[PDB]
Amino acid sequence: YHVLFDSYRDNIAGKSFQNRLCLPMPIDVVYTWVNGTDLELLKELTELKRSNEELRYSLRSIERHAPWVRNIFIVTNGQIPSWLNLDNPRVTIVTHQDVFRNLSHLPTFSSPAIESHIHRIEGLSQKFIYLNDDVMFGKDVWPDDFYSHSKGQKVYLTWPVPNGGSGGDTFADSLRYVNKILNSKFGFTSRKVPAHMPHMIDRIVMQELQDMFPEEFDKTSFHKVRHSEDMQFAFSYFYYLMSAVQPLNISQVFDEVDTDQSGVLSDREIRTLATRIHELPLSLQDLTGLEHMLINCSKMLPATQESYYDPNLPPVTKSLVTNCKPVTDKIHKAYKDKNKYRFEIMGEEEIAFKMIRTNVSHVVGQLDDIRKNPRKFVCLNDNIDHNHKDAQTVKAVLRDFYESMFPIPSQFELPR
Amino acid sequence: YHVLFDSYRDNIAGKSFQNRLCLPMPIDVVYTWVNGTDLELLKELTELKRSDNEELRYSLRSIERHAPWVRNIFIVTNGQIPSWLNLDNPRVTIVTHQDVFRNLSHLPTFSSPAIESHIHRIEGLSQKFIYLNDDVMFGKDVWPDDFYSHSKGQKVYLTWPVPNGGSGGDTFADSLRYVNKILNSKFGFTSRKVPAHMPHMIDRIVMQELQDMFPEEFDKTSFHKVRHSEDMQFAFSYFYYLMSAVQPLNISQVFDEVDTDQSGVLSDREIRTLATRIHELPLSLQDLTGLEHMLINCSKMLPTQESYYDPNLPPVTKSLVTNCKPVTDKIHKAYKDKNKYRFEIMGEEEIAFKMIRTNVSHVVGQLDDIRKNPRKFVCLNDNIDHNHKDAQTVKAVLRDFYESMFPIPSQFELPREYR
Ligand SMILES: *[C@@H]1O[C@H](CO)[C@@H](O)[C@H](O)[C@H]1NC(C)=O
Ligand SMILES: *[C@@H]1O[C@H](CO)[C@@H](O)[C@H](O)[C@H]1NC(C)=O
Ligand SMILES: *[C@@H]1O[C@H](CO)[C@@H](O)[C@H](O)[C@H]1NC(C)=O
Ligand SMILES: *[C@@H]1O[C@H](CO)[C@@H](O)[C@H](O)[C@H]1NC(C)=O
Repeated sequence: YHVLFDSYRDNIAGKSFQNRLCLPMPIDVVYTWVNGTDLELLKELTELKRSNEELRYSLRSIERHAPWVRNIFIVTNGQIPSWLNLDNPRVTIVTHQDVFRNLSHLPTFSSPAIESHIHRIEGLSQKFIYLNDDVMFGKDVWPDDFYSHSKGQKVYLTWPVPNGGSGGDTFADSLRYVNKILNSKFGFTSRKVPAHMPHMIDRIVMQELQDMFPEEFDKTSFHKVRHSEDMQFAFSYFYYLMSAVQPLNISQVFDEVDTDQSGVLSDREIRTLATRIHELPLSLQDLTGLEHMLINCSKMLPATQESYYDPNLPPVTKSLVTNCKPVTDKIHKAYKDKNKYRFEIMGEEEIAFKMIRTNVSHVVGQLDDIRKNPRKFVCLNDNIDHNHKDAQTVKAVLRDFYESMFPIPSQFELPR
Repeated sequence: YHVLFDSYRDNIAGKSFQNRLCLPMPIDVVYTWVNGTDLELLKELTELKRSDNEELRYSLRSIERHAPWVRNIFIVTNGQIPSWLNLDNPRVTIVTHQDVFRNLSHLPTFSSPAIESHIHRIEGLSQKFIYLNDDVMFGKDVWPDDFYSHSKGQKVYLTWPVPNGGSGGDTFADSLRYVNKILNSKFGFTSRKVPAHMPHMIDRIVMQELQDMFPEEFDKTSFHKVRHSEDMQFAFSYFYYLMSAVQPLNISQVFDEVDTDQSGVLSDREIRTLATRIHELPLSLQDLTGLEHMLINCSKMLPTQESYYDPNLPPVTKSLVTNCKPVTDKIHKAYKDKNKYRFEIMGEEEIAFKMIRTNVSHVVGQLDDIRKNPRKFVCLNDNIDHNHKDAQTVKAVLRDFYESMFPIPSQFELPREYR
C-alpha cells in the first residue's frame, strides 16, 4: 500500500523522482480513416464539377506489439465504424466538428487540414501517437523508442528534401514551401524529411507552434483539397522541436555558479564564473579585469565578512550581476544560444518503407524481407494499378501477409 | 483511492509495465578507501622486510548533490573509519572483510583487486550498484539512464585499445594481457579496449556468473596479497564477459516467434515465414518444395482451422520440428549464437581524465578546463612526487577546487572544528 510511495521516497535526498524514472504516462493513439465509396466520391465529383482493410490490422498491431497505449481515437468525416467495438470504452470516434475551430470547414476533403488540428481533442494525454492507417508495429515498441528524458524526444530522419524530390510533385512542392518558410524564419539550414512512421507528438510543443504560426496553419487548413503549399504534420513539429530557441536566463547561470545558495559569490566562485565566461587558456589579467569592471559597475551605480583578494571588491549579488551590463554582454557573447528542447537523430535503422509496385514477384520479395527481418515500424501503402490482370492477386498476397502477421482475434472487433 | 491503483494499470492490456518502464531501482554506491595510518605503514614494512587528500568526503558531497537517487552507500576499508564520518547516519555502512572474502586467510589483502573481486558479495546489496574508487566524482546530473537502458542494455565506456606491443609495462599492462589471453582462450581473439576509469554499474548476477565461469583465476587473484601480473582485473573482465557472453539457441523461442497464431500448428503462411527466415533471398518455389519434402520424410520416418496445400503434411507441432536433425542444423547455421546480455558502446565524449605532474600551470589549466566545461565523471589521478616544494601548493589548489565544487557539508559528515 505505502511500499510503492516509500520505494521512490527511499533515497538519500528523501524526494520522489517519478517524473524522471518512469517516463510520461499515459499515451494515446490517434488514427485517421476515410472511406472512398459512394457518397464521398459523389461529393468529390460534384465539387470538381462546381469548381484496403488496413485499419483492422493496424489496431491488431496496437494490441499485440504496443500494449502500453491508453486510448485510440479515429477522426472521421462522420463515417460510423464498420467493424469497431464500441462496448469497450477504450476506443472512441471523434468527428471533425470537435477538432475544427470553425464549423465552416467541416467538408474537409484534405489530409493536412485534418492533421493540423489533432491536438484539440478533449481527453487526450500530454503526448499522443499519430498513425495514417497504412503503418503498424512489427516488433515490440516501447515509449523509450520515441522519447527518452535524457536525450529528449527521438526524431527519425530520412532522405533530404532536394535530393528525394522531383518536379511536378504536389507533395514535394509543399515540403519545399515549408522549407522556404522555416529557412526564412529560423535561418538557412540543411533539412531532412522525417520518416513515414507512427510519430509521437506533444500537445504543448504543437500548441506553441500554433501560437507562433497561427496565420499559416489557418491558411493551410482553409484549403478544401490537398494544395501545392500545405504544411506537413510531422516535418513542422519535428523541425520546430529541433530549432526551438530558449532565452538566456542569467539568473539560472548565477544560481548554478553560486553553489552556496547564499546569493553572494566568494573568491573561488568568481573563478568558475570567469572560466565559463572566458575561453581557454585563462590568464590572471582577464580575471583582474573582470574584478575591475565589477568594482567600476558597483561604484558608478549607487547601491560574515567573507575575505576576498582585492579589498576594494564589494560583495556581488543578483542585484549587482544582473544589472551589470558589461558582464551580461560578455556572458551573452560567450554562451551560445541553447535549444529549448532536446532530441536524438538516427536514420532508417528499423523502418520498413516498402513500396508496392503491382508486381507480385517483387511484392512477395518485399514481404519476405519484412518477415526475415522483423522491424519496429512497417509502411505498406496500398498502391495498385487496378488496371492489371493480376492486380487482385497483389491484394490477395498482401492480405495473406496481413493474416500471417496478426491472426489472433482482438477485443476491438464484434464476434460475428 | 481506486484512481491511484488504476493509474499504473490503466491500459489496453490491463497489465502493469512498471518493471520495464521505471528503470532498474534501487541502486547503491560502493567505495574502496584506504588510509596511510601508522598501523598500515607498519604492516607494509613488516611484509616487505619478511618477503591524505580526503577525496572521500568530497565524493560523498558529489553523490549527495548530483546523484540523489541512490539508496545506500557502502564503503569497504581495513577496519578503519574517518573520525568526521557520520556512522550514526543509518544510510552509510562500513564493511569489513569478514563478510566479503570467502576465506579468512586473505584478510591482509593489501591489494585492490582482491577487494574488488569480492565487493559484490556484501549482504543487502542491490542487484545493480555503482563502483566508486575513492578518487572519481560525479558532475552535471547523473541518472540510471547514463549507465543502463532497457532497450539497449548497459552502456560500456571504452577509451583506447590495448597496444599488445609488449616489451614493457610494470604492473598495469601485464594484467591486461593476462585477462586478454584468458578471454582469447575462452571466447576467441579480437581487438579489445581498456574500460574507462569511472563509476561503473555492476550486476550481481553477471558478476556471480563470471566468478562461477572462471573460478580458478579468481581465487588466484584473491590469493595475491600484492598486485602482480597474475591477477584478473575487475572492469575488464566484467565488461568483456558481458559483451562476449553467448547462449545456445532454444528451438521453443524461434518456434513461438514463427507461430503467430499461438496454436502450436503451422499453416502455409507460418511455413513460408520460417522458410524465408532460414533461407536467403530470392526465395523460390524450389526451396519450399524441398522443405515440404523434408517435412514429409521426417514425418514418415517415425485442433481446428486445418488447411494445407499438400495433403501429405501432418500437423507440424513442436515435436515434429524439434527432432528433425537437418533442418535444425540449417536453422543453427542461419541464426548463429548471439550475445545473451545487451550492451551499448561509446567513447570519450563525457569523461574527464586529468593527471598532476607538479607543473603548477598545467594542473591549474586542467582544473580551469574542468570548471569551464563540467563533465559527468571526473577522474583526478594524484601522483605528486611530494619532494617538490610546490607539493603543498598543488595540495592547496586541489583543496580549493574540491571546496569550490562542493562547499556544502554532506549528510554523512559531522561538522566539527569549523575552519
Ligand atoms: C530565471 O531563473 C530564475 C531562477 O530563480 C527564475 O526565478 C526566473 O523566473 C527565470 N527567469 C525567466 C525570465 O524565465
Ligand atoms: C516484375 O519484375 C521483374 C523483374 O525481373 C520483371 O521481369 C517482370 O516482368 C515484372 N512483372 C510484371 C508483371 O511487371
Ligand atoms: C527452452 O525450451 C524449452 C522447451 O521445452 C522450454 O520449456 C524452456 O523454458 C526453454 N528454456 C529457456 C532458458 O529458454
Ligand atoms: C609548466 O607548464 C607550462 C604550461 O602551462 C609549460 O609551458 C612549462 O614549460 C612547464 N614547465 C616549466 C618547467 O615551467
